[PDB]
Amino acid sequence: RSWIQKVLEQIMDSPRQCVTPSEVVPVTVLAVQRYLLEDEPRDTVPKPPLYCYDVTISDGVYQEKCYLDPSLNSLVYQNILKVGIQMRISRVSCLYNEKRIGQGILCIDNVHCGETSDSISLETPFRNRAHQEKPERPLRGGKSHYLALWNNEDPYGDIWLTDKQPEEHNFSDTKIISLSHLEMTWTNRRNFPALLVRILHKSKLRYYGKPDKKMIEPYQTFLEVADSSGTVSVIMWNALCPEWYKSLRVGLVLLLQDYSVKKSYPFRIQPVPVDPQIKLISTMEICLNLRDPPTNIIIIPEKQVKPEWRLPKLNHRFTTRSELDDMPENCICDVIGLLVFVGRVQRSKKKENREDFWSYRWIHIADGTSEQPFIVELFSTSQPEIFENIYPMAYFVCTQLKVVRNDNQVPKLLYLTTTNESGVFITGHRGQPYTYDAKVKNFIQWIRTKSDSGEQKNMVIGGYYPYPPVPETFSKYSSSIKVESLLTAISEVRKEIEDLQYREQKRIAIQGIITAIKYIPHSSISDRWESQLWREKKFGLIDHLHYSRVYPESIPRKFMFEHRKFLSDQYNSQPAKYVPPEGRPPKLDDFKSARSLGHFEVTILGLNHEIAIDVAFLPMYCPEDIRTSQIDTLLTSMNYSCAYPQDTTGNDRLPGPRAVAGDIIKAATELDRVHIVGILDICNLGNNKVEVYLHKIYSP
Amino acid sequence: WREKKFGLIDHLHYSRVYPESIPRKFMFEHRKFLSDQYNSQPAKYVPPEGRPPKLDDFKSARSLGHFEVTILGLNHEIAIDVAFLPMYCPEDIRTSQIDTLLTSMNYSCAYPQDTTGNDRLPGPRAVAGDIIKAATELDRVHIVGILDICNLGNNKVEVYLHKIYSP
Amino acid sequence: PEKQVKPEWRLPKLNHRFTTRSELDDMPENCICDVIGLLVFVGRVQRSKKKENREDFWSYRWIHIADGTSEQPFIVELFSTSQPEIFENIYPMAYFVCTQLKVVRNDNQVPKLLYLTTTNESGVFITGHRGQPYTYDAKVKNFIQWIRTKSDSGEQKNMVIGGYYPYPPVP
DNA sequence: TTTTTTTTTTTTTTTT
Repeated sequence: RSWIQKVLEQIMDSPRQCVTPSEVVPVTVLAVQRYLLEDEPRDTVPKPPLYCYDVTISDGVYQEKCYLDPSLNSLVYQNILKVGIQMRISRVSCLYNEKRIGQGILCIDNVHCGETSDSISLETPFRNRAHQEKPERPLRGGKSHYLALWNNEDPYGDIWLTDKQPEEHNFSDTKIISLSHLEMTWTNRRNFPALLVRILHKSKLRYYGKPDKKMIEPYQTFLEVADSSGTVSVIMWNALCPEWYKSLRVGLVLLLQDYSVKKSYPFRIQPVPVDPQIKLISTMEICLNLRDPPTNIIIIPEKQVKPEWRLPKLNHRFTTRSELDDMPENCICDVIGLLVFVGRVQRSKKKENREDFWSYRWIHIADGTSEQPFIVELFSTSQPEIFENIYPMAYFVCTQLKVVRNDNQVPKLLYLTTTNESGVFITGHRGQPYTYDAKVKNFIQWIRTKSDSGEQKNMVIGGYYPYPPVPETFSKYSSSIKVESLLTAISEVRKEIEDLQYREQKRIAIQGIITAIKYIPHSSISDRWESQLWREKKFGLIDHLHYSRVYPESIPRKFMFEHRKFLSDQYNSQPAKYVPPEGRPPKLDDFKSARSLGHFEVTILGLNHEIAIDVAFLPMYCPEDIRTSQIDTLLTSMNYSCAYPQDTTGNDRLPGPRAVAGDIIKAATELDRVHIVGILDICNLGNNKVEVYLHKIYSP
Repeated sequence: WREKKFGLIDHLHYSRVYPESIPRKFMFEHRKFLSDQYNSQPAKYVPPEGRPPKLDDFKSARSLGHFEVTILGLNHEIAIDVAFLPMYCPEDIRTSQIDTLLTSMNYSCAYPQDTTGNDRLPGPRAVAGDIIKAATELDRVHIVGILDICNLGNNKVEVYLHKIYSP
Repeated sequence: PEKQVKPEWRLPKLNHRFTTRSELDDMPENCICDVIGLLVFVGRVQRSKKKENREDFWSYRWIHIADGTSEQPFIVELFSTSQPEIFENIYPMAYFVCTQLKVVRNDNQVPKLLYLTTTNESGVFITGHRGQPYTYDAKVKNFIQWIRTKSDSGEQKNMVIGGYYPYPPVP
């Protein structure tokens, strides 16, 4: 028999009772689906976690979906409870979903997540066939739905339908009034007639679901649509995004018929159209709510489009690196280029809610117009299939990129960022979606010229990439940070490390003195230096923090199209559901390191000589940068270009890695008893793998 | 019940049968009194004409009594005491015009009419025993109860069980 | 009060590890147990100096509790359990019940030593006729049955009180 | 005592 069935029979007739199971045999996790925790008593002092998770264990005989007790949510937060792990259940309890007629829900009250399972069989049947239903929904609570395991803007599950194709509708007997006319007469007329518009901007999803509120699929997406008489902001309400979101895209002629015109929202701004001729309507807004007969939205095909209507054409503000160099800040633009680098999918905490996160990742889009790549801060645009599976050597096109500039720092910062109404599309060979635009044709011409010339731009994927480089002087660094939180204590650092969540990144500043720096030939005369101060105070340290370890996934690795899937999966966000690995995968140490140096280990003794720490120094600058003076100092972590070397062909005479390592060690030795201000980078790679890499050493 | 009767987080008590919820045989003489008892609340006051009889001195139209059914929650945390007011008569049980003894309506959906003599089936005492037995059968069976809630003015709200769907 | 006790709380029931002399003969040392028997001897209330403070003392006295399960009596080292009314006024021919008795054993000596000792959380209760506080336990019922059998058989166990009784015998 | 941010809302009259 199966441990699942044994436990179920053991605790089936004692609902909501904590019962240690008779026998504990490891079970295999196969999925972790997240959803909102609702219908629980929030009066409790430890406010219930905002979200709860369902774990789909398997026992070799049957696989059953379990509801993890929210008290254990920290395990999923730190990615300890992965997919395909050998967890052992120490406590179990039953629970009946009164909103449904089914069986008990095995509740995992206590667990001991272990190691990976060598036998991950997804062919096992489901003990409770209700669990194996086509629409994958949460165990508890009416018509509940699942959210993306990490962020709230990524569509996830099966409710997100993608089967809305154009339909031929005859417009005879239809009025299709102009948007300006509607703006004039939306406060008097009763039956708002039809509208023929074209989507010009599609924005990310917005999850406004709150606990203990009678809300069903609380999603809203903002669409800007334009006709021959202006443009308006169209908003899709809950229960409509699931059916239409994955299908609606920019450039689709829609026929909205039964809508609701409201006064518009003052806390949300309407993006300016690419073509200024389009008159902007700001006093009006169109709300699309799900209706009984699904006719409120119709995707009119292009073939039916008549020039007589003169519908506005989807334009684009495509920009090239050279042009971007001359564009003021906050000047929206579009970028088409070749992905020559992709970074980890890091996460940041929303400033509004402490339990929500943004998923972002840095990518160096590049073109033939300049020698520097577009640095784009790619936040999730509710396009997980493209965002998660993005790889170098791909023609990438984003839609709405706000320009961000900072000239105070000596390394002038010029990186683009994705806006709310942005979009991501991967292009293939000649411009697939945007061939007509001349800039796309020029980019394709450059691609062909490079291909026939035998030149290939260097490619990288993943790694430790703290793009924003701290300024050259601590005063300028602190000009933005508050005085009370500017610095921390070497002792308090431990809590900072222990507070981060999956891929949450943090930057802290610590006051101390470099005591001993050691060089670790990383890839496959003096490498260690010790300070007399260290030899004296090493025996009187209260707590010597040891975080000078570099993980294999923090080393950027040169991309290889053949191992594309493996390389991508080694740096994406943790998948929600297990998927068996094709054949055997290679070793993450089997790929060449895009870096060009070995990592050092820096020991810092606090100003009071009581506490110490061991950070790891991971410079990303090549010796050519040293020779041409593209680095503020040898103790920094980035060259000014903030980009990896391209087709390195000039290291024949330049000092080798060992010479640069000796220079770095000597520079560190120059700071013997000097109170320096280190800038550390704390990133938690999940599964209790927190990397603490040094960024900059601000000397007096 | 004896095991989980004391650990209940909440216990609803809606097992009251208000006197105006029992159908009552119509007497032509107290026409206005009965109609005003079973019609919508007047807007303006109208003084009563004499002393009308109490509603509890009129013969009921129901053969059986009424039970107090307790429905424990599936999680053994919340209990509700609904009331049961079966409309069916012994004749219905004799000719089998009731789906089950725990149903509040008969197949005819009409009170006994032009009925002269009913002694074939035991009166409205043994039928109560049969209903109690039917409830006893479902000792620990998960069932679904269809409650018919109706607000009878003031703070009087009636919660009367309609049907007990067995697995 | 017990009357207010509801069975749904499922409060734990006061159990007891009642033991008989024959069973105690097979119990390892430091194995706490409970004893119910008939007091067939009581010794002086001797005193011993606390090892912590030189000016404090322990009040203890040896008693030979006995039952019908064996021919040898429970030798119990009864230290004071903050029950002076019972400890001071203990007499033979009384059904005696202690609560937490640690077993003490010494096999090095030829006269194998097997005597129980009162622990910190121990307790003393004198019982009357049929088990007054602990009637329900089957061992108490067996002890009462033996008492009645002895009474109706005209047999009375010899009784003693006080005297010079250095229990622990030197090897 | 401490403690912040977010959106959600459907519908049968007028003619002068």
